[PDB]
Amino acid sequence: SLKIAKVEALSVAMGDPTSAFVRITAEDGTVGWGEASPMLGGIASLGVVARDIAPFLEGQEVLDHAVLLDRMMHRLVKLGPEGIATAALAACDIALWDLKGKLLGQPIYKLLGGAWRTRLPCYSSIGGNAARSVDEVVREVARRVEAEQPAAVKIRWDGDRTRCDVDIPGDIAKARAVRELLGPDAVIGFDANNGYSVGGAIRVGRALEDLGYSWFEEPVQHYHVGAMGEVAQRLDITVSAGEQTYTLQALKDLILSGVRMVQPDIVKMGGITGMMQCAALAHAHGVEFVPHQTQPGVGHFANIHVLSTLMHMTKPVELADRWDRGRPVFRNPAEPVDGHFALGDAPGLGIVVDEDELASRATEITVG
Amino acid sequence: SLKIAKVEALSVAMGDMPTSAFVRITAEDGTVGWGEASPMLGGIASLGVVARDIAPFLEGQEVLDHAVLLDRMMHRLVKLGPEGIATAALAACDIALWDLKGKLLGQPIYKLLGGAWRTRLPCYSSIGGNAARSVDEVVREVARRVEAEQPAAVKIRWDGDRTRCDVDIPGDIAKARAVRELLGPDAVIGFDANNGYSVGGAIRVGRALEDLGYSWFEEPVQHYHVGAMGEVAQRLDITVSAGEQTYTLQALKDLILSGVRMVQPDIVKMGGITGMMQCAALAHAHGVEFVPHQTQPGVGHFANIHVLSTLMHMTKPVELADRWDRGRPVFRNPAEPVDGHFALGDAPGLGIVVDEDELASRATEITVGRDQR
Amino acid sequence: SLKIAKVEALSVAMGDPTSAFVRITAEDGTVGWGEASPMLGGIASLGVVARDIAPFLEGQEVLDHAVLLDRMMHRLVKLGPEGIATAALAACDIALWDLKGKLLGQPIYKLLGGAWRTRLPCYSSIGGNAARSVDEVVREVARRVEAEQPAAVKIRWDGDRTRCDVDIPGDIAKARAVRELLGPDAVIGFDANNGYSVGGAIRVGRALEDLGYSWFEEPVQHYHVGAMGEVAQRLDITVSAGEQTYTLQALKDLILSGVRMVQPDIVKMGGITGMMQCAALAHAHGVEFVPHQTQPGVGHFANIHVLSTLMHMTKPVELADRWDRGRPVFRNPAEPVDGHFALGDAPGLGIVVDEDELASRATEITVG
Amino acid sequence: SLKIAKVEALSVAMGDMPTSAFVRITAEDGTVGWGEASPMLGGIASLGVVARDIAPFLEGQEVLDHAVLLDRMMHRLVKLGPEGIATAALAACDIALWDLKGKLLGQPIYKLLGGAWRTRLPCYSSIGGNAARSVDEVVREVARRVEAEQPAAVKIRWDGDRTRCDVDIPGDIAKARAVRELLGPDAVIGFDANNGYSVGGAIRVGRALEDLGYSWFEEPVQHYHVGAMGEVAQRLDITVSAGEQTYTLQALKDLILSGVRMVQPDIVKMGGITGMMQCAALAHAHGVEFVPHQTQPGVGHFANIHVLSTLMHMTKPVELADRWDRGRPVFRNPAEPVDGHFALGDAPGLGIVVDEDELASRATEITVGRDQR
Ligand SMILES: [Cl-]
Ligand SMILES: [Cl-]
Ligand SMILES: [Cl-]
Ligand SMILES: [Cl-]
Ligand SMILES: [Cl-]
Ligand SMILES: [Cl-]
Ligand SMILES: [Cl-]
Ligand SMILES: [Cl-]
Ligand SMILES: [Cl-]
Ligand SMILES: [Cl-]
Ligand SMILES: [Mg+2]
Ligand SMILES: [Mg+2]
Repeated sequence: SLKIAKVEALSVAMGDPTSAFVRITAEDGTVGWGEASPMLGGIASLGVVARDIAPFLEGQEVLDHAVLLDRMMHRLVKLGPEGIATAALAACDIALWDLKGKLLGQPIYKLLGGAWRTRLPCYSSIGGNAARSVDEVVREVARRVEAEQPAAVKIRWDGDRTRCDVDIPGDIAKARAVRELLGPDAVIGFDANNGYSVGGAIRVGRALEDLGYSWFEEPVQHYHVGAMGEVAQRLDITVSAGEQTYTLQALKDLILSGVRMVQPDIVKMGGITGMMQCAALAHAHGVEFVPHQTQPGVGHFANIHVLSTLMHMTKPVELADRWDRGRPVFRNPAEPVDGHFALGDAPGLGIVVDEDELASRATEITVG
Repeated sequence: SLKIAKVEALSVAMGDMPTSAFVRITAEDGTVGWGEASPMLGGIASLGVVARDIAPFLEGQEVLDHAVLLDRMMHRLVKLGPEGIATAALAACDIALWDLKGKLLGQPIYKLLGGAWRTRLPCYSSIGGNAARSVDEVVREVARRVEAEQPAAVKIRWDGDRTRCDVDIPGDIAKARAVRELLGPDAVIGFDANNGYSVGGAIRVGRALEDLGYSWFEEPVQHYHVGAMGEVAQRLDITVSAGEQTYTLQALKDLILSGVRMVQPDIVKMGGITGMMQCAALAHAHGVEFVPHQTQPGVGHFANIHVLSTLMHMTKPVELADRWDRGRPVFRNPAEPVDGHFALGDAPGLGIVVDEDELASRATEITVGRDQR
Repeated sequence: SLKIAKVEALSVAMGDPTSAFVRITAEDGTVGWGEASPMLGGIASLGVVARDIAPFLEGQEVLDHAVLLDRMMHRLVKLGPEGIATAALAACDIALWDLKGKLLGQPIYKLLGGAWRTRLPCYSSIGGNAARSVDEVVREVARRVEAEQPAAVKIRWDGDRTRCDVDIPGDIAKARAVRELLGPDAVIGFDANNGYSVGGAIRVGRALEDLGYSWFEEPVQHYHVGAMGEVAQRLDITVSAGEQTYTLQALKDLILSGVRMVQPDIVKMGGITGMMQCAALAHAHGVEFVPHQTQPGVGHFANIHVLSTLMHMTKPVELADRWDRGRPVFRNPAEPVDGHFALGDAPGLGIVVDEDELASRATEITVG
Repeated sequence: SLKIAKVEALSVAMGDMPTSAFVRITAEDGTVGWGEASPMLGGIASLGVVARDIAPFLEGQEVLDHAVLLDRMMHRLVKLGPEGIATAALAACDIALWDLKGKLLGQPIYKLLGGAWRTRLPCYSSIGGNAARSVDEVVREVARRVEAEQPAAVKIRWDGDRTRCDVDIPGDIAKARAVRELLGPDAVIGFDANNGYSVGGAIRVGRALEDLGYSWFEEPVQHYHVGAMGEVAQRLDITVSAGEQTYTLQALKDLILSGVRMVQPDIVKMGGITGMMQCAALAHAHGVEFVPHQTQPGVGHFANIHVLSTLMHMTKPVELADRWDRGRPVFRNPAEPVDGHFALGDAPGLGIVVDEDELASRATEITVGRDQR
């Protein structure tokens, strides 16, 4: 059966920022695309693909993705494997799923057992609010809501994680102004990006409850798993975490700590195969499954195939800043219509890459 | 794409326990998938749920949509328990849809599940009915099965009356001792109490099994006492296992949280292939062993080995239970170990081969409002 | 002493919906009536009675109900036994108690040690509110309150359990409108029928607390026992569950999880014998005992005999939708007067079946 | 005061495992500090993170500001995990800055850390690769290392394939037994499973090791199962240890809370000198033993012994792992026990002596965008 011929790690300049892609070519010339979270460009993950994963995958069977990549996980375990190595593995998983869908003539979600929905609501995820004035926060939220007509809005802080409890009153004032803009009905989330102490998180949480916010993402430093779950159990507003959780077992620990809404990211860990396992874990424990996803191309497509299979979808699909950067490398990147993403039925992921644009923007990451 | 044309629920006389419960799903192109429900009291109630509740919903739907279709059905059927009867009905349909899917896509199920770590799977001889036997009878039957099967491990099961408790602890220990003496000091041996002990009785037997070097201790207390099951697991050194009478992913989670570190749900009792893969993921998330219960020689065995071929950290062998000969004549290639292993082939779907005419002669269709045959 | 001659499993068309009854005839021609929860008609439970239970009971002594049926439970354990098998057993238990009361010339509650009350307050249990507009919810509650003069009102959602957190603001608006209708004093319960995530349940719970609601039934999926009890401990409003709990041990687990008001159903599990054990368990743990019961005939009578024996009755007896369907099969089905049920002293259950109506509406479920 | 001029990331061919990962930091006055990253798959990814991410930030900054500089970098690098690759990169830079600091201030690192309890540190012979050996081969290699090193303790490590589980428990116990027989009843012996067992398998091996009087039992289950690791630690009597695959102070806290009472983080995998001192404090706060993992004969060894010289309640010896001979010729004074001890000298900084020309001939610089050599 179908063998892997070539595995390429590609650093790609996006928009008119760099992303990190894996292109896997089968012996029949078919191609699958994967993506690794582009943290500091994703260069370290791309190096791990090129040096450590690619030589093993070449000549192996496309359909054996789970055995191949779980063997690789164990080979790479002493690289963490959190972060760099899990993202490298996730990218390879997504690419092998893309190839698999093409080989079998099916969209990935059909191979995953079917979709509950092929029109998926979005939420506008608006970052960089720590640095903005109140008027600037309101201006940007208004702009994106007008353009995207989302089912929900999330305002994210993206502050400096060496600092803590920097401007709680200002943060609350911004949350209040956003509530006044969007009206009493609006579904609004607040993402602290790890900005608070336990006590600071409680204080902000109570203010967000007074403002009717729906969820409160990453209130404390992600490394404090006990504190994350404690804050989750102490508050009424739904506390969420998981975007910086990179293994199934650490996700289990996060749930056991008290967190009831988890948000692992398909290009940071797991890929399609791992994210389905994470969904199963969440269903076993009665926790909401609301993936983190900020990339407009390959990662977005992997995310929506997985989310189309989720029975109890409780929050919309993330649409983060500067999603326009999906063009021109991709012909059909994330682009909401009537506040939804329309998942199609092309084989594999169904993402379409512009060959000439990619070539002009791509740097291959090779062994030394 | 490929639509479901017909769903049949079949009660089938097997071999020379005497009847099994199968689901045959026929697609619009005439291809057929086979599933199996645990044949508890014949599996007749499960077959009735298939015929009345599930079949009318699946007919006309897409084969590939199995997860959405069957999770929708689970929610329609939730007030039937759904533990036991309904989960086995759902499991049978899942297995049949996977068989159809493999045939549609031209791949064995393990390839579709992401690859096999192994296609030769070690077996263990699972030998039941020891409560009723004398010591010499236990030894004789174990020796017989071991000679025939060359297994990687042996499990002796009690299958006593569950209205009784702590019936004959000294005799049970004597049987365990005699089996150790037969098999030698190296042999991997498990003991399945089939829910026969109190917590105190279970501790007492557990310590005796530890002295005899037994490897695992299955279902020591009544399955309904989940707290007690996990307590006994944490109090003993020998690995306590349970899960064969656990029917949902959430109840499996509860069993793990109680303290159980080896879980044994059954692919024809709950979940089917799709659900068993989820259970495997849950076990991996929690660091517990995954050692499915499986006692049927045909469809259920094949589903079980496709799933187990995908398990990275396989720690115990595949179950081979009593009277596996009954796989024939309904099936042409039922479970039959070679050099102590099951050889998993590469035929599309399950790869199980049914003798159509034998099946026809032995099958009673369970229909809306009756039995036919 | 008195032997069982015949056990019949009967599917019966009700009103001018199908129910599931067990008729047991003793050797002297006396008859006892039982009922199994009519889930999808209760046909599977009726089949279990006919195939698995009836042949064992025939020729056995009526008075040996507990030994006979606990032996049957163990014979049937691998059928779950949750749901189908426990309902089949419950129906047989109720029928044997009816026969026992007739044989001994006593109403069942006297055999159970006496009644604290023979006039039992009701609550109007009004379902199908997920699908209604606010005005339709208010209209139906008003209609039933006018007719039934209940001691309390419960509004139930009965939504699609494949969906989650569908319309929290609308749900709260309906709860608010019902509070405004019934006034500040009114005792009102809200039954989510498993419609929320943990976080959604907390959000609705706080709104119900603001509206002075008395209890909050089945907020999360019943399978998430840990989450059910967590929600119960996190909120102030009394969270209740148990209607989808089918064994004494699983009821123990539900209590240990944190639930302080339990609602097992006499025709879903246990029958009279099992429900008395459940009441004992609740008393041991200091939890309220408020049975789920939605059937107007046999199940209602079994329920009120048991509830007449409950010392610390804290909530009224459930009176669910379309209770008029008790006629014409029964001559004296559930029918409140001055907001109460009047329990009489006829031997056994005291339910009166119209022979000709039953015969015209009954289909016997037989072995194949 | 003294500014950092240059940060170099070097992949170095060692001895005759074959390559190591070093960081050389040069101050504006020409003084040099040496650090090391755990050379997992050569440490190349860590070296790339040093070259691309850390080096440009450190160049021009004050040597003495190491903690603020590297904690700022940890936060810049947090989305790289930072477990494993990034923490080892940070550890290497910390060690190099401490070496520079000691040279600047004219003091050995242990003096700067508040004094040494001891400058002669007992060693233990850490002997790997026993999964693959026969019993006689295990005995032969242990006898060889013991004759050469005269250690205060011996640890036998398995280093098996982590995709496999409970592979050969009887054989493992036989090897442990043979080693006890070789070394005598008094000998302090540890057993390192390298993550080879299930919870049940770990309990079974643990009891056998207790019967053989073993002193500690390292990494019995997969490291990712933190709950299971601590559970096994609390269930057994033999001291269960872990931490070598734990990379943050908070994850070390979680490992302790799970039940582990002997922790073994590695100075070149995480923290460096600064972080290892914090880990020691955490262990002291919780009453757990602190017994670092360390397998490198040069820079990492020297960092390790400076820190361990400061540990009041030292309970186990310093690790001396396989092929320590590979310290030469790159280093002039790599780890080499004398009368079963390591002699810590008083040279400023680490006190490690590098052969410049050997280093040059064996070093490939890892730079932004490539390998050079
Ligand atoms: Cl597939
Ligand atoms: Cl914490
Ligand atoms: Cl996180
Ligand atoms: Cl229990
Ligand atoms: Cl079980
Ligand atoms: Cl739960
Ligand atoms: Cl319930
Ligand atoms: Cl100092
Ligand atoms: Cl764990
Ligand atoms: Cl570790
Ligand atoms: Mg952790
Ligand atoms: Mg349970």
